Amino acid sequence: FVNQHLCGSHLVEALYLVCGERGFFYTPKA
Amino acid sequence: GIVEQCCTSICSLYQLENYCN
Repeated sequence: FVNQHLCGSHLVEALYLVCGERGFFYTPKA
Repeated sequence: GIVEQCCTSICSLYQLENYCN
């Protein structure tokens, strides 16, 4: 589910699953 | 940024983990 174009909620969900209890940061404008 | 690397282009686990805390 990681090796594709991930946008919006789809990208956020991937970070959620991959990072787990570590959490993550989402910065659309970086 | 993440959108450029994962949305406009193809993402990878290596790149995703760069955004974990």
